[PDB]
Amino acid sequence: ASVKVAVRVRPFNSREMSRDSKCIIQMSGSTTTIVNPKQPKETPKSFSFDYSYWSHTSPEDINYASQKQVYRDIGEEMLQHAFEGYNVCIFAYGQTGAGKSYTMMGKQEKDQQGIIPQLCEDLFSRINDTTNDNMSYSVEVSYMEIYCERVRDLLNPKNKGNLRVREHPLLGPYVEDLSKLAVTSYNDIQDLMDSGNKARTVAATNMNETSSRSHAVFNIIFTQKRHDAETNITTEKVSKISLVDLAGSERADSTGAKGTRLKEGANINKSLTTLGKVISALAEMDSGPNKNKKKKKTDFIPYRDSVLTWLLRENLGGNSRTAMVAALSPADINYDETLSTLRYADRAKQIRCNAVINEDPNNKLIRELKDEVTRLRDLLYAQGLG
Amino acid sequence: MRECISIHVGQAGVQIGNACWELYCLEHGIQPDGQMPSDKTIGGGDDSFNTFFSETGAGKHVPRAVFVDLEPTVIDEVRTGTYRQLFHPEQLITGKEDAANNYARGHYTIGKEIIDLVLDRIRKLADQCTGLQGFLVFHSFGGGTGSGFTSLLMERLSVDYGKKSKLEFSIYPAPQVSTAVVEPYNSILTTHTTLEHSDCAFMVDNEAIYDICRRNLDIERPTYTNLNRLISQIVSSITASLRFDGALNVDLTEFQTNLVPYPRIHFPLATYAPVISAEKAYHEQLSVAEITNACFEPANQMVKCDPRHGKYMACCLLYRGDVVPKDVNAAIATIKTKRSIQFVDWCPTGFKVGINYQPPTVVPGGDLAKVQRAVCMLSNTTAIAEAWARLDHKFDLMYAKRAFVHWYVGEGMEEGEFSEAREDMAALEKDYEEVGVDSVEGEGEEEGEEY
Amino acid sequence: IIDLVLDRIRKLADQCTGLQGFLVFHSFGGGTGSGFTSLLMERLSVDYGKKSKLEFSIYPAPQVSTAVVEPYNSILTTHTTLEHSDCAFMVDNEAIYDICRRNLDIERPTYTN
Amino acid sequence: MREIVHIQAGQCGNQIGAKFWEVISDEHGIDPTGSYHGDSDLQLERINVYYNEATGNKYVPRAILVDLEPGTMDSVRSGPFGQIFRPDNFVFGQSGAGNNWAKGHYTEGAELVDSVLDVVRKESESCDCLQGFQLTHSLGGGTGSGMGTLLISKIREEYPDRIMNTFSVMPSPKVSDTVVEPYNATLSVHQLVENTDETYCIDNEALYDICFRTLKLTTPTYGDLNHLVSATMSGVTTCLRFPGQLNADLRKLAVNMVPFPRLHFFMPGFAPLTSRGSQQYRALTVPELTQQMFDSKNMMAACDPRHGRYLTVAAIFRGRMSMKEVDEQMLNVQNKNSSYFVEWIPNNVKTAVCDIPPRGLKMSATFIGNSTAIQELFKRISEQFTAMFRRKAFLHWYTGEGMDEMEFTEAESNMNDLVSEYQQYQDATADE
Ligand SMILES: CC(=O)O[C@H]1C(=O)[C@@]2(C)[C@H]([C@H](OC(=O)c3ccccc3)[C@]3(O)C[C@H](OC(=O)[C@H](O)[C@@H](NC(=O)c4ccccc4)c4ccccc4)C(C)=C1C3(C)C)[C@]1(OC(C)=O)CO[C@@H]1C[C@@H]2O
Ligand SMILES: Nc1nc2c(ncn2[C@@H]2O[C@H](COP(=O)(O)OP(=O)(O)OP(=O)(O)O)[C@@H](O)[C@H]2O)c(=O)[nH]1
Ligand SMILES: Nc1ncnc2c1ncn2[C@@H]1O[C@H](COP(=O)(O)OP(=O)(O)NP(=O)(O)O)[C@@H](O)[C@H]1O
Ligand SMILES: Nc1nc2c(ncn2[C@@H]2O[C@H](COP(=O)(O)OP(=O)(O)O)[C@@H](O)[C@H]2O)c(=O)[nH]1
Ligand SMILES: [Mg+2]
Ligand SMILES: [Mg+2]
Repeated sequence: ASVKVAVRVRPFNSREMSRDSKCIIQMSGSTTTIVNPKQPKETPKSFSFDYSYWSHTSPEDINYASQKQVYRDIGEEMLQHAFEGYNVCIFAYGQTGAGKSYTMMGKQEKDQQGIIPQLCEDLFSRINDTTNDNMSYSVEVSYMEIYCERVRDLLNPKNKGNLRVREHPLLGPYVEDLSKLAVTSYNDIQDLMDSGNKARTVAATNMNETSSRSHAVFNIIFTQKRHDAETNITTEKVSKISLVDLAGSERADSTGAKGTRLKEGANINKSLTTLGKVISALAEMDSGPNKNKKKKKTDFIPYRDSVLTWLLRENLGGNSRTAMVAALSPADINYDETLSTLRYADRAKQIRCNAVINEDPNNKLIRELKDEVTRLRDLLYAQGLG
Repeated sequence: MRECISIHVGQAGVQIGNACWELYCLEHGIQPDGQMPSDKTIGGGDDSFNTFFSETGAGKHVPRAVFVDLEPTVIDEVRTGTYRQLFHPEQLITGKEDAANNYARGHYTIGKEIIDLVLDRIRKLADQCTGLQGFLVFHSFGGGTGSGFTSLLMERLSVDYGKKSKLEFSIYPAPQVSTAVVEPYNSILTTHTTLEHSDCAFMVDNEAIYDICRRNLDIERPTYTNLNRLISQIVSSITASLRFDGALNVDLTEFQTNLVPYPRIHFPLATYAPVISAEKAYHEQLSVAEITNACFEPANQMVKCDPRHGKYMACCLLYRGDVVPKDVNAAIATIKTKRSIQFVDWCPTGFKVGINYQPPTVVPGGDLAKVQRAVCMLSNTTAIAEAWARLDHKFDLMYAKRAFVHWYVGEGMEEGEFSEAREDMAALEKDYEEVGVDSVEGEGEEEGEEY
Repeated sequence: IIDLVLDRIRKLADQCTGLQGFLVFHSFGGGTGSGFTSLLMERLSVDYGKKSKLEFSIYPAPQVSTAVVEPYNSILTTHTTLEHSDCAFMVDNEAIYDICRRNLDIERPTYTN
Repeated sequence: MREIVHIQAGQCGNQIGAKFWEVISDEHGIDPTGSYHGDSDLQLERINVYYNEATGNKYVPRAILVDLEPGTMDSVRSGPFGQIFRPDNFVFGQSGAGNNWAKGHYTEGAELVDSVLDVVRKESESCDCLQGFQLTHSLGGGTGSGMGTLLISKIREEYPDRIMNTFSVMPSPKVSDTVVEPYNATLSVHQLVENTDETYCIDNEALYDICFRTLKLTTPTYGDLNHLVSATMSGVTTCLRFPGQLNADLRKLAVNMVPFPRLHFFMPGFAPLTSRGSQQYRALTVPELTQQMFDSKNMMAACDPRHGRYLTVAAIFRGRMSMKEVDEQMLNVQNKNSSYFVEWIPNNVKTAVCDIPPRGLKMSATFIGNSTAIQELFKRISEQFTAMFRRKAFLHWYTGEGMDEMEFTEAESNMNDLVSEYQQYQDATADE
């Protein structure tokens, strides 16, 4: 499968309406056109994405996309894939002050909520109606941040330290001593989410009054149990939903950072540069081994250059179904940044993935052999030998 | 303060201790009466090395040794001999009969009422110590005391102290020559304790030492004094690394870390290379290569077993004297290219190397020449299984008819214990046969996915 | 240190009557010769404005150079040496080495020449 | 003013450090008692890089000596320059690591690391403007590997913006001295690849080869190897202490040598080396220094550069010389050996020149290469590691101290990924 790609253009902020307020984003269907404000003669370069959302004009019906529209397009499908037994991921991307935090979290005190609220709402619903005597469900929640290449836990704030990142030989990278908690109702995950959002590090800059200072990962471990007398698969599916809110790239001149803010921006830009390098390469290699021919000699994707790409090794490639939501600003002054996001989004369209359903390998072999026995028995019986 | 506590049990232990303490007293400049004139003449120094000797206020040096026996004879020979004023008067000798070549008599019946005193005095010696490193236990397989009482003492020490290393030097029964009709019973009984409660057991065989004395030192009629002196030289070579300076020092923990792959395989062989007479010390260079090669010669081994019938799992070479690293490296490289010396494929490195500046000393009235260089090799290998298997056969030949068994049951054992010990021995032997096997061909059977 | 540098420049300029211009000596390919030159030229253009500003800079040579990261430092200086300077004179080490070797008959010249 | 804190761990680290302080004290004209008895006025101009001043017009090195076996410390105190060090910086305990990485890292070193960090903080808080640290240790041992890695991790946690140098002696293929070198080397490299800015690889095999083949010595001891290493350490940081026609700080070397963060393992070298009897025949000049610089047999890591390509190299010269000759010679070395340099880095040779040579020489120079051939060394360790981890040869000693197979597997995976990353740029083509 391929990485799903959604782009979303936002309205003006105070900074842009105070200064020049000319838009450069135009959009139609699933096509997004950028126009260079410095070169009106040049071609209006256009990009094709799997989804495109226009939140510039609130009351208009001209392809306006509220929070719900984005959710029904992306998150509902990803939760359906989660019930199918697949690990899924949705991660935000773009520059500072574009909409990552809003899209993933939104404002709780409104009818305008983020992907994570509506996803957990719909999940709690679906487990509630589909509960049965034999069918049962369990869900656990965790929430971590990467501040200065140091992993911190959000749910439990008293930890006050940097956890250790380990590598399971089969399951890949993980975080040790991560306070995964069991929840039973939507009020519980709401309380956890509010505590986590209060725990995150946020500082005010010129580009954004509440600019994020750390990448954030919200992990939901979901398990379906189907117990019956005969041999029905017990604790069959175990899926992981990974909802990732990245901090945005910054420029020191426009941001006005000094001291700690500038160092935070430098670390954020380092992590984002490593992420961009990894995205470009997963892309080229896949596309090649895919189009080129099929040598598959050797391609090295630098996952280890940063902790962010290290933790998300399985989501950016390998065993996961992943979606990339890019945020875009309309202002002309931000043009050189916005195009860059779009360019990387285009490369994200090329990346592929290889996800498969989880099970006990002994039970996997037993089921496969039983199916082979059944097929051979049917073949022999049809031909008069069995 | 790299301090060690020596324990000598039985006749063989006490006599080896006499040789060892003669050597230690001569190395450090200590007189038989405990005084050291070197410090008085010089005015002070570190020559009262705390590894073996404890210094009192008056300038006397009392050894950190514990002698134990059930016969008054062997230690009454020491209480009235040359070294009567060196040892503390408390010598832990039960004024009763002896174990009588009986494991049961020394473990269950008479080993009690002497064990408590022994552990009390060991506690007193250990309390005086700072940074105690381990114990060195000298005893003999095939004897009553040296097997049974050593078993009991090792069990109690492992209960009390726990983490301290316990090295063991012991005299294994020979293939052909023997001094008792009931050696195999005692050896097979005490293997069950030395396997669990020790950390590293060095075994020596008297037939091998007699052959070395006949061939190298040209002694036609040796006695136990010569064998004890050789064993003393070996123990001094082992312990020199924590008494004198050197280019590379090897402590007692590095020993166990490098020579013991698995917990149940801690039975290495020991050899000493420049064993030569004074007359033949001339006409010979005695370089590093010569002694390193002589360590690997089967004729020079101290246990009657051929290393060519097995595989080397670890080697530790301890050099003394005018030795430099480059010759050691050249010798190791030369040895690695010989086809007759085989190493297990799961140990590519193989060698541990230690160097000490202090050359070996000469005991007056001895038989070893004065040399500038020396090496002691310790080799954990699989050939040792042969040395056990013979004994097992002997045990069977007596246990099919239950000969000499009623003496053991009369002293507080039951029959089944014998069987238990024998079974343990088989398991240990099996383990050796499993660790010398080459790794299965391309250990992950085979492999080679796409690209 | 930029504020201190500008304070000293202001003190010198106040003493000067009919100041004609600035002569800025720096080097592409170095961290300070690029970054500090950019900062100083920006602040000088903001402060003084109409006074002339000449640059005598050492451009990287086509073949020989003394650092791996010279192209980045030289390219990133383009905005400042294009926008804020009035006339920039560029010199190359290789050319001067050849001139010394051929004209002055100096076989092994050093930076003093 | 840029100033360095120096840390020594284990026997090898302590001995190399002692020889290094002897060399540096000779260079600055420092008496073994601490007094200054030099001639040139430029020796004291930058004495504060390595030395603190003391009330009697004395100078005390900014050194921290660390071990778990007391004996090595004694060998430092009872020596030619034992009294120069202040006794408060001799940090040690008892019950040494015993060649066990677990004891050095987890069990024993965990208690002494607090004291060592206290002394490090005391030395660093008095610094006017700290530049970085440098640690000397042996990867193939016990306390050296474990406590060096632990100290490196703690310091990088405390001082993230500073430079962390490291001079490591790592295991050789032929010359082996302990049985469990691969385990310690693998875990140490797993730590170093994460928590270090520069790491200079040193191999005893290469140093013995230099002594036998170039210097023509017949009986080389550890003193001569320490001599070569200490010459390299002084050559690295010459430019912080003396003026020159073209300076080169540690940060300049780090920037110009490290293209990507994980590739910072360097091959060191020194020139000239004349064998005390052939110097009367060889004329000393920049071409001869350059010829001996890039020669395969002169490298200190026992990795042939002709089996890979040079990602980057750096040459620091000392002496009065012409810059035209230096630049021309480096350019010639690039073009003539066109197949041993990558094609996506134009001018991948860094150059520095310092005016003041060593005391007894008219010219000198040092070499810091960064090439893919180093991967060979790692591959070797990995092979041996597998040969002992498939059967669990000695694992119980390590698992008794509070470790598990997970750490071994992840360290092996990290080393293999590092090897692959170096191998990515080794083969030709790629281009533009
Ligand atoms: C005629 C003369 O002076 O003889 C030379 C000499 O013969 C040679 C061979 C010297 C000599 O070095 C050796 O023989 C040697 C032996 C083993 C290992 C290393 C060296 C010399 O010993 C070494 C000594 O070098 C120095 O003094 C440097 O300053 C050196 N410092 C020390 O070696 C030193 C020794 C004791 C205490 C403190 C410092 C140094 C080098 C680089 C950076 C800093 C310092 C010199 C000039 C010589 C002798 C005396 C024979 C060489 O020394 C070095 C490494 O610089 C080895 O090749 C060079 C070049 C010289 O031609
Ligand atoms: N190498 C060596 N072996 C000895 C020496 N003395 C005794 N042995 C061996 O010890 C074995 C007998 O065991 P002993 O040590 O005599 O047992 P014990 O100490 O007398 O204990 P009891 O039997 O109860 O008196 C014999 O087979 C001897 O070969 C000695 O001085 N040197
Ligand atoms: N589609 C949208 N419709 C309406 N408002 C939006 C939209 N996207 C973003 N905004 C608002 O515009 C601002 C920018 O969004 P925000 O989520 O803060 O960007 P951000 O990248 O998460 N901040 P930062 O941490 O610095 O990267 C916020 O006030 C959002 O509420
Ligand atoms: N160059 C050099 N190497 C040494 C010296 N001493 C020991 N080594 C090397 O260090 C290794 C042993 O490591 P060691 O110092 O004992 O580690 P430690 O026990 O933690 O201090 C051996 O492989 C030796 O080659 C020395 O003086 N010089
Ligand atoms: Mg944000
Ligand atoms: Mg007796």
